[PDB]
Amino acid sequence: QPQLQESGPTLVEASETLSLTCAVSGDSTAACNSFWGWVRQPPGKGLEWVGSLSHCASYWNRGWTYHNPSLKSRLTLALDTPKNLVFLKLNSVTAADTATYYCARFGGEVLRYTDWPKPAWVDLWGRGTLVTVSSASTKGPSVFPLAPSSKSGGTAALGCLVKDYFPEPVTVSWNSGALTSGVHTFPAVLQSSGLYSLSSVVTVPSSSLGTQTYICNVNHKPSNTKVDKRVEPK
Amino acid sequence: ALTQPPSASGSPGQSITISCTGTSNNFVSWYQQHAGKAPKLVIYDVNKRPSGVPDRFSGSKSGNTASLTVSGLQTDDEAVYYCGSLVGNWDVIFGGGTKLTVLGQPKAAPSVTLFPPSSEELQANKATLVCLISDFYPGAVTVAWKADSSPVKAGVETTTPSKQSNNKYAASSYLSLTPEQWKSHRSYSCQVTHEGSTVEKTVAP
Repeated sequence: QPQLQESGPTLVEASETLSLTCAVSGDSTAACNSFWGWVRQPPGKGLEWVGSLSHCASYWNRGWTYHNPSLKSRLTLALDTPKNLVFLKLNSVTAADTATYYCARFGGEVLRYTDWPKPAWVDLWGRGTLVTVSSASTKGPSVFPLAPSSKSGGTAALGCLVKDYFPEPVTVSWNSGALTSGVHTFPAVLQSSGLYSLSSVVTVPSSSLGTQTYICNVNHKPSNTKVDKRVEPK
Repeated sequence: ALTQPPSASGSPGQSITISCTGTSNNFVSWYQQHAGKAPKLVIYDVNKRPSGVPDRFSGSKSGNTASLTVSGLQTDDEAVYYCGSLVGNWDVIFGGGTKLTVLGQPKAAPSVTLFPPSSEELQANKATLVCLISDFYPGAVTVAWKADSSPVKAGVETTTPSKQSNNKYAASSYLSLTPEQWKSHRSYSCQVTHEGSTVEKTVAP
């Protein structure tokens, strides 16, 4: 079956231009049955239409191009039909433009229509490419303790907040791997600052707090940094 | 706009219907999106299935509400489902998505731990409240923050629920404050809603 494959940079600095290419296989971008374009999805959020186009003209134009009205001022779409390529260019990006970008083929009332073609749904999707918009440089984390109270029915939650690092990933262990039961390390969030943060938590017996040391071991290989942060009761 | 419930659930073998309000024409579609994957079209033109989409999926419409029904839920039907529509002359819009859980264990209410800013972070002239949510199922929650009794929306980041080692779910939410605003209120609260009921924790400077 046909396939759509996105390519292009996956890290773009704020205020710069985000450009992607989609290579279409198994269908013809010159044909008049579909529109070709893009949908995007910020991590953890919903789908947002970007736009689409066709080079199949009526007698009063040279084709059709439809844009999300909120993106129009920054957006340029194109086709190179001999090469079967679709293009996206989005100027002046900010944190709000971090997203998985999907190449998309649209169907609807396209081949035959009244007044204008109506590409209404996406009947073929690319695998998507996550483009991060951040002007950050590589930077090791700032690690802060999430201290338990000395006194949840006999258990104590404690953790570490791993702030403001770039790029991903960090990994976290506890007590150099001697503590694994009840550990959870959360997914990172990319903040509007363009830096990542995450936390790791472990639940332990409250009776242990006076006798057992708890240390979170944070590793950030991109900056060649390790931080061992002692987490003490308040 | 198109409005969908944030989540839904049913057991294997059962039928379930999820809705999308605000549809104004027959240019209605539905998409299935598995975790970490691209969406896939499962219904177009209200009730048509692309080749290969199982006949257990069906679409309908009543007034301005479109619905997707899955008849005989299977574990691999667990996904986020989006509705889409043409609107205006030629625009495309999507609903916000419904996370459909196929129930494979008992429902379980969340535990919540709220950490105030650490002394070390405060000494670095910053402040983050950290709300850690654990041991819940299905893996769908909403988080709301309050300063004293008033809602706070600015400075909030919340993760998508993540599976724990014990196969229940966890999530995290962060409220970023200045040390000044942290000290200017008598308390802050993190309220977690799960299956229509809440658990709320409060901390005081």
